[PDB]
Amino acid sequence: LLKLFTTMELMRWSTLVEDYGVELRKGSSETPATDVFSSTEEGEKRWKDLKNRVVEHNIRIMAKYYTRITMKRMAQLLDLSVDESEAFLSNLVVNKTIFAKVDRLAGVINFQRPKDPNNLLNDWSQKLNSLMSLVNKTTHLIAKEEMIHNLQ
Amino acid sequence: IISTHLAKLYDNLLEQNLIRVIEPFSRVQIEHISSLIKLSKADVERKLSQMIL
Repeated sequence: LLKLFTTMELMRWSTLVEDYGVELRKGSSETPATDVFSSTEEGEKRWKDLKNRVVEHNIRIMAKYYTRITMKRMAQLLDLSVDESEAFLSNLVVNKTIFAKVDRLAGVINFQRPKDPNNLLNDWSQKLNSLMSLVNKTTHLIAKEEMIHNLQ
Repeated sequence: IISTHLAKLYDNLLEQNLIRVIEPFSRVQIEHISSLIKLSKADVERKLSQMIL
């Protein structure tokens, strides 16, 4: 239960409903102070609410990794229908937790900031500033390193 | 006095409600936004048309 939730690696809703269902849903215990998981009366609703949560986690993880994803491809991933996925994205975008651009025609989802050619050049400028710092440092390690031939 | 007041109230409501549906950008279909916004098909087209200008 902990492990799937903790990884930002892909999960699929369905696998989870069965996996958790056997082990976790049971929620046996002796204390009267907790027996809540899905065994209790509000517990039933809590499992219903879990569909929404899992699918939303899939959206966050995909937002970072992917920059552009095909629409078709994202619905499989989330475990949602074509209409549902496009719809679920707008609600999230207005609410502000991920930023997607939704084509209601099933075309593409862009988790990027709006592309400019200009944008890309700037990202390289920063990398360049780092790249120079690394090259100056490295030269030094070379001089000590050349001296030795007794440690090979 | 009443009419004017009601009118100002109408232009503001219309703008607030639109921002939520539109927000993904790109090519949202007039029809999907229409459903979410809580508007009719004929009304949404006209409201959007005024708004571009």
